[PDB]
Amino acid sequence: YNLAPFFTFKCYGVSPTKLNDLCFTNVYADSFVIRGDEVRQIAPGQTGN
Amino acid sequence: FELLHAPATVCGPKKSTNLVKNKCVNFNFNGLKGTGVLTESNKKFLPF
Amino acid sequence: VVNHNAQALNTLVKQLSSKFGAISSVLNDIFSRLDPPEAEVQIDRLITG
Amino acid sequence: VVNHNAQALNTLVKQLSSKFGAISSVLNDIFSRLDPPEAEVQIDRLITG
Repeated sequence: YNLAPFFTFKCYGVSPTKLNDLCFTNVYADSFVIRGDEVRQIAPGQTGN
Repeated sequence: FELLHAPATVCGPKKSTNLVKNKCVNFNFNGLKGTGVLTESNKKFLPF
Repeated sequence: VVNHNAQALNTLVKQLSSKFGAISSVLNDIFSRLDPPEAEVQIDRLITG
Repeated sequence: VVNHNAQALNTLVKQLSSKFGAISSVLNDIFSRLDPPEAEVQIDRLITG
């Protein structure tokens, strides 16, 4: 929550607040850099290059 | 991440209280929340 | 007649495994994973089913 | 008696042309015209109807 002024933190299947209360079997962090307009493309079932 | 219950390598910063048995309590086991009585079980679970 | 009762009860019990379009068939999991607006849509599905 | 049976089946058939609050009564149209997460809600609405 201290990462950048206006970070977009979008959770599917969970809540942003509830992550601290949960146990996760297998966790993977996938890091990349894209254009801002292409950020919305990073979501389940979206269309884009 | 997978929330399907299994051995959980990654967990949130939650302090674990003592384990009380044979009494009606609320319980939170690795994110599994419920209400009931925990008793020593004779079930022959596999170690995994 | 006895059978027609028992099966029915078993069916009822088995219908507790249906997600009914929710993320989970467990109410506690839905409440623990989601904030109140999203949980309401899922608990509504489960309760209606 | 025959009429009742014959009529009831038609009702069932006619209930295949009901949106039940969704955008369309055709599943493929809903899948094509909506995002898969958004489409699944309408599809489950049709399924429960």
